[PDB]
Amino acid sequence: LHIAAHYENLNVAQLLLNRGASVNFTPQNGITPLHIASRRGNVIMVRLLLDRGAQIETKTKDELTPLHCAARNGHVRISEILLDHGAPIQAKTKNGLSPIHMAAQGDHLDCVRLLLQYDAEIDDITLDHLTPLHVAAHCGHHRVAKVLLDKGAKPNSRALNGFTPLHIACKKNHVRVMELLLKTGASIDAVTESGLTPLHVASFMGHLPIVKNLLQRGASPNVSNVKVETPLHMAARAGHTEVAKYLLQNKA
Amino acid sequence: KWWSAVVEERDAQSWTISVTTPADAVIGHYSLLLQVSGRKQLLLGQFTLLFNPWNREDAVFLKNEAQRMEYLLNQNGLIYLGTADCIQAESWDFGQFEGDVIDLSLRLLSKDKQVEKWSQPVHVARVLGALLHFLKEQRVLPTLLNKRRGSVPILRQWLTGRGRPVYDGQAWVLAAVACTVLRCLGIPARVVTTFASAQGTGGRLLIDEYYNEEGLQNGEGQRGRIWIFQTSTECWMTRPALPQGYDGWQILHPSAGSCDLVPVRAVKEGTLGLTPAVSDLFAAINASCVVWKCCEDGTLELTDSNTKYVGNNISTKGVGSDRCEDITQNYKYPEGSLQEKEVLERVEKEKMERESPLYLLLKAPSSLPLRGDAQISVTLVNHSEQEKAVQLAIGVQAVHYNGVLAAKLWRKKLHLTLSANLEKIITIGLFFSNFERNPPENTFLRLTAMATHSESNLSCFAQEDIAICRPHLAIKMPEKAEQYQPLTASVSLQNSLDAPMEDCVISILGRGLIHRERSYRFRSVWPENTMCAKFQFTPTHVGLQRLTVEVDCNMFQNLTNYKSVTVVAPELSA
Amino acid sequence: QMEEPAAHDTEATATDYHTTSHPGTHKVYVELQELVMDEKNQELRWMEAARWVQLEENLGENGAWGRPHLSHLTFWSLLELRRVFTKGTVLLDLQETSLAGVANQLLDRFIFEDQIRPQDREELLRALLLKHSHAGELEALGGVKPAVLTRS
Amino acid sequence: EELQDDYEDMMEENLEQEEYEDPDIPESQMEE
Repeated sequence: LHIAAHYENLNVAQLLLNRGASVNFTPQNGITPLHIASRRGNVIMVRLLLDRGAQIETKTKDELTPLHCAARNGHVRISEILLDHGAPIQAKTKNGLSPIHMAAQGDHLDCVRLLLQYDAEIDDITLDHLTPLHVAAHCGHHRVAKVLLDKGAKPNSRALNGFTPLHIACKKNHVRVMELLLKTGASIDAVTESGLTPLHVASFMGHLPIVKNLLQRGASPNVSNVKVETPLHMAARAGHTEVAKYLLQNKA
Repeated sequence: KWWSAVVEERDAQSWTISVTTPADAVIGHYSLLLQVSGRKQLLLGQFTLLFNPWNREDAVFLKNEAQRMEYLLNQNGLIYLGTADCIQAESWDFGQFEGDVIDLSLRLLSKDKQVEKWSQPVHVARVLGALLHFLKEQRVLPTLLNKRRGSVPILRQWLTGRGRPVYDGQAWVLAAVACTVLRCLGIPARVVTTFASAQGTGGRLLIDEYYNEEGLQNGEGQRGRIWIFQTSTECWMTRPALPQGYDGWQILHPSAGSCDLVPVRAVKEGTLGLTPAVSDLFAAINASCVVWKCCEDGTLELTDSNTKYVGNNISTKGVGSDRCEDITQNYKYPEGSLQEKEVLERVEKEKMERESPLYLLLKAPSSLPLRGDAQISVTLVNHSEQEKAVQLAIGVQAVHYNGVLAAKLWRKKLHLTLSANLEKIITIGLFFSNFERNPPENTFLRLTAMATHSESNLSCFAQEDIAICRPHLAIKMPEKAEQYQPLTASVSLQNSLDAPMEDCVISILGRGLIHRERSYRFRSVWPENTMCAKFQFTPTHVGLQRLTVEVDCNMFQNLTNYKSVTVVAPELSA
Repeated sequence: QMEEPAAHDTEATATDYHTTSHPGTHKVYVELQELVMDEKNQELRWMEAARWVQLEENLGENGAWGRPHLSHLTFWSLLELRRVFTKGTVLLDLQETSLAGVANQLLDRFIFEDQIRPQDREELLRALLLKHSHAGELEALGGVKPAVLTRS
Repeated sequence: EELQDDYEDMMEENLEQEEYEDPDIPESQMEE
């Protein structure tokens, strides 16, 4: 039945279920046929398994529900079918990931839209206190970030180490996420627990466009860390000559 | 697995015969003949053979049943138009299972004389794409005029010369027509819209845009332009003649001619050389825009402009819904990421081997209501120690979807002084009533801002594309409906314009709901009033049907909205 | 619950529904059916009255088909036929495979052309979907008299 | 070819058990 669900072989799946196959057979890894059909985007298999009594809330070894598998691969119709059958939209994995986190991780815009329409928590946090906006900033998905910010996600959410989505976008050279966050009221001078500004992070990583845009929008280059360390200190330490040159040409 | 026949059931007077065809059979019209020894050939009948996405061994095999119905069986499609920040979904009747479409497609394919290659989906798709592009070039006229009824009447007009011709304002229908033909022949296909597409570069990653000192463009445009949107046909098949790993979605890219099938993965990874058209498709969604200021003296000065991103919000209809699916991640890596950096560097290396104190920030709404009102914000920051005397030029121009300018609408000239190291925000009202002329239909607004200061020789520039928002056509209909029973749909329209709606026509259609279409006249709607109108019709076809409503008036034309209804078979009785 | 729009005569889109397929050459069989009533149950039904294969055959009040003959027409027959065809409602290339599907689409088009009132649709739909009996059942039905449809 | 999917190792690779696990939540700490 697991193989039939993987390949969406409807006929042999119906035969197996009519000959007494367990629609809810959980192996040691916890991967039921419903998990497989939801992961593979097999809409008709998902409907068949749900009709034969597949459980909607079964967790894998890492506590993934079928909705987690559907949202991870951006299967909107499957996610809607599971939600209409009672799948918990706020179920969490071992790392505290809700399905909206999985959909944001995969740049699955329409899955994020559908989850938000079904009352998913837009500011749900993982164990590392990562919001879906944090995930979208980490992966560089500016479209997901636009959908989240337009729906009211907090642009200044703090992770465990005090990182905002702006900090994470500046770390990973995601300039579109950066402009989107700064367009929707993200603090350009927010500091982490270590006192790192977005300019600090960008100067340490050597992302020239981020540094240029941050200084053009009015970020002070003379901010200091917990140790008295300016962005010019970070640029010198990492040997980013161009970033340091643009800093020195500015008011650093 | 080849041609074969076996008798399954038999009485004394008849044989029930099961006939197979090979998974790589030549498609088209077939004659079936029976040879009995001591007897001459007898024609049993005629049948048409098609590609089979349901068969594992077929080159067009689709893994998912839902994908099979969406990409081959669904005749009710959605073509996404508008801008990247305001996407408008227009209901489109692919109509690939209309009675004459299969004959028209096979007759068009008969122009290719390599009939032995008709068993190959790649060859059939290539030939049909080239022929349909040639027909589009021959039949689409230079610029109701834009009223559309799906791909089938367009195909009929292109093939026979009879019917309503399509005009160049809707040249994007080529993708939908190609999708219809491919779906009718059994090749799974979908229409893909790419917003901000850099067309006509010839593989170059640079786009030159030219603006005068008012922030407006004089000439009709360059050869290389960033189109507001471009449609394309994607088709699903294996690629036996390519290196392993390129099975899946293929882009049909005609070249002025001949057509090429490009795997989407090749575009994403910058595999320039796998097919001849990889370079052009890659440049369409990876080019960088360079803005030039055209002075009255004749100097062509370089401009400090905002980054104009290309290849945005690559969109197609979702599987099993009327929702919009974003597939940009199939075509590009995230901006500023490591993988995008590697792909860009490799492409630059291949092409090379083969061959300021002011900062402007422009905020605009994604859409401007028709005859409506909007606010735009210009942020100017001074990085100099001296206060700056700056001339801010604001320009609004009408542009067609293919980047060709239509009409200069508005211009504004501000003269401002900023204190040293002081941000200043200038809010400007963008009003329809201020336009020197009404924008042409199916055009978009090119908003520009140009800040020039003293004699620094460099000017700050920003641009945005603004869609025109029309009043929402609200359709209220039950989600489910019983076959052969009356079903009522109510349509609401709020007149948010500054003038009455006159000569008001409402048209309803939909396959399996209404035979052809019915056009009605409703009363004139004064400003801030609401049209409410009900239509009674009986669905006669079981399944997921779609009702399409179109409203025309003196203020706007071809305003279309849709709503889906599931028609169920009547309850079993005696 | 406010407004019902009025039908607009418009042919700007009529050519978009014109098929390119040449129809086949087919011989025609014609059957004429009349709305009638039976002795046994007083139930309204459609009854075979005449058929055209090569000539015209008419069904008598015995259950037996009459002598084949050439189809003569009355002068008034062609006069009123032209009048009703001038204002007639035509559904061409109608995609229907059931009588109920045909009848519903025809009655909807009847209302759109203002040929019938919206109050007449239910009575006409009930009439068109009555039982369609044939000549063999005439003897078993206890006979047939002509009948007239009434709004009741 | 055309029969590799009949073997347990190839079927295991096709079913992709790693796609049903929570891989990691990477932080990539800036300091060292």
